[PDB]
Amino acid sequence: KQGSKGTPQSLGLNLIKIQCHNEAVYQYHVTFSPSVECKSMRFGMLKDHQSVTGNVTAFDGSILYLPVKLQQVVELKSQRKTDDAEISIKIQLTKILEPCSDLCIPFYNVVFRRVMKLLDMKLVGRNFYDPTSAMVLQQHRLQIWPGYAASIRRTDGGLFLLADVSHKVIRNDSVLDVMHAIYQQNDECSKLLVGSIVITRYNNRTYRIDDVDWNKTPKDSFVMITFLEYYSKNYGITVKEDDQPLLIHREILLLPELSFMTGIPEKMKKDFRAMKDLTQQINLSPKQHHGALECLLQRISQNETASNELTRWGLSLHKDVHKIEGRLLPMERINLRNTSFVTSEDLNWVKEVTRDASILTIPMHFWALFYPKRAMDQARELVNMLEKIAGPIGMRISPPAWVELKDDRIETYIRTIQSLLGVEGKIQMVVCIIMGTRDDLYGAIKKLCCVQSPVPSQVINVRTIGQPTRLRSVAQKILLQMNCKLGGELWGVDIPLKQLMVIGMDVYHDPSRGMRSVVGFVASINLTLTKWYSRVVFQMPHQEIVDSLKLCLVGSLKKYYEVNHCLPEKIVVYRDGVSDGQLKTVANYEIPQLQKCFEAFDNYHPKMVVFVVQKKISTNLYLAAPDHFVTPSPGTVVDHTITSCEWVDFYLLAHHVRQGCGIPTHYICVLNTANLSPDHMQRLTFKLCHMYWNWPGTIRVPAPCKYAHKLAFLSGQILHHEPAIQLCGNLFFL
RNA sequence: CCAUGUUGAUGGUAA
RNA sequence: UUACCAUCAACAUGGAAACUUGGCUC
Ligand SMILES: [Mg+2]
Ligand SMILES: [Mg+2]
Repeated sequence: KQGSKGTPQSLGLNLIKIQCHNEAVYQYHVTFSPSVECKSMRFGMLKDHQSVTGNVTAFDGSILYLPVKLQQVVELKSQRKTDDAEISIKIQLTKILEPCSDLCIPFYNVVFRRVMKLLDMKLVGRNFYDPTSAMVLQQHRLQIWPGYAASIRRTDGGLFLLADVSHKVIRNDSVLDVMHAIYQQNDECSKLLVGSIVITRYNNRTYRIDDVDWNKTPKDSFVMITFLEYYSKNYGITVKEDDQPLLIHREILLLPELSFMTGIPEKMKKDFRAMKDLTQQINLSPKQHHGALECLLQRISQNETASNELTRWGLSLHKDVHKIEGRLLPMERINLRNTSFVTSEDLNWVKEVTRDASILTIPMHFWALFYPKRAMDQARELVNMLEKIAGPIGMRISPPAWVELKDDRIETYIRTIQSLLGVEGKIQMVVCIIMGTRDDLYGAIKKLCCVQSPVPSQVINVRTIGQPTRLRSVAQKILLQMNCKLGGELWGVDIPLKQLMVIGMDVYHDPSRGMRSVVGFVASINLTLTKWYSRVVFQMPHQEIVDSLKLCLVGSLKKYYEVNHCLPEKIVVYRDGVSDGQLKTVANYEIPQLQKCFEAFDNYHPKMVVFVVQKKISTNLYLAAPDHFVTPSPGTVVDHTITSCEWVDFYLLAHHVRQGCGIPTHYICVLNTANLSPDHMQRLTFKLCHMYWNWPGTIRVPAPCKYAHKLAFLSGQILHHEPAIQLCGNLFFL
């Protein structure tokens, strides 16, 4: 699963290798011949007999892990404390596995978390925050303490430790001081305490709150003893205020003396500079990221106790972050009409698209402009600018048919558009100037123009056209989107292998509408991957959706035949929006059932190459500049020692990230019949990342997944209905 | 505490 | 909704926990 395509690059991850020394990890069944009901008693029963086993016993209740050999059958005996029965524990061997085998992970992680606890770090949520090494700005009584999450996972290269920083901000005024401010200003502002995360400094707990009561238990005594006495036992705390109100969480009661508010204070948020000063600390370059990681590692290295509880199991962290070599995929060549160019070092070619002509640019001779009374001049200016820039892009635009809206009410907009569309019957496009952040009007316009009557339509908000010195850019982008929405073609990229049909899918999960689960589907119907065919499937049950997907695939193939006179031999499906857990299921059942529709056509044997693309990953990559770390260049692929051990996949950094750590994307290949080399699939996915006709530049996922998400969003959020058939021959949804 | 979605604010980038 | 990118907030959907020499409410 390795290949050579470009110049190597000496990267570095936020990963720390764990060296397993022995080969002794032994699973054991535990059972009891008399019945013991209490889990705690089973733990104690193991505890008293630990001498024979050793002190490295890890026990969850039914299976035991031990790094030293025992006899196959081990029989020990003891007495119960409750029933006084002769409890006879039996322990038996299970199997023998390598110390890095993906099955002994979930208690190795417990070992590491204990090692952190020995280093005096709190356990908020799932992160470790170090209180002492904190920075106090004190501008609004604010101290930010840092922290870093750390988890041990297994990859093809072995046991690695993924560690990454996350900063948390705290004040130094207690909530009691704020309550005193509320009292003196004059419980008027106690209402803001709702939804406020509160903290205990020593951090034995974190909390959230809903309301506060004033006189329930200020001077009272808690259940067994005085309030102050129990808080003295817990924290050894003396309370300044005797009549402190009491906070209510759900019913649990919390206190204001030790309750410190968290997050950015609401008044700070308004402050621009302050918010800018805080973002300076929160946001980190690779240099400070690596510095914090090295601080963690040195902290563990210096304490002998952390090392001893580590090395009881034979493990040992290294002294430096993992260093990997990954290759830089070569640069692509983007095609235009009469001209073509190799992309720049930052992977962005906005100027080239606008200066030079596009591939196909059908003329515009009949179009209608709908604006309200309050936007006369700007609208007119816009039209002039839209004419002035038309020539370089390579379009012929005639003056629009002006329509003046008497008001902003949506009925007038809809009625006027419908009337003009009906009478003329040749309006190739509708342009609407919306007067404000009016969502209902946008939805109504798109519905009228995409289901009831088939005209492509573009909307231009008044704010965007309002600003001169930026009108040229907005005119350029609006006109390019208009050209795309009419079946035009902006730019293209060569494909080296012959006779492929790239398909993509992605899903829109409804937040509230009973899981409609609209799924996009974009499949090329041209040899140059330039003309796209798009459908939408409105099916809620996951079992039922595959039937409609089969219908979609056969229809797409039929149109491919009817427009090219020869079916393709290879199919590549960039499935998306699939969780890691569902991946196996998608590889087992959904893919073969989707494949089974190919029996509808005779003597047709394709070769599918199915991917799954998940954007969210937690590994970062740093380029090794000689004196610090910098941000990795776009177009870097790594498949060594960080990829998984059952699939064939790779991590790709495609887009241009301005500052900080870079986040690649993961390409699981869950079926491969065409026998493509890893180099070929890697380069092909990088080529497909360049073919998004809305943002001139490089994107994260391949273009078909981006298009399917856009179509699903439009059809499920805006239209709530399937679009018309005649529009689906073009990229109507941009 | 996690994901999945939206809705905003702020700051960039785009002749 | 000109189009992308970050950061922070909210909401609505589903889940999970820390125990490990066994976290732990006050
Ligand atoms: Mg997608
Ligand atoms: Mg658009």
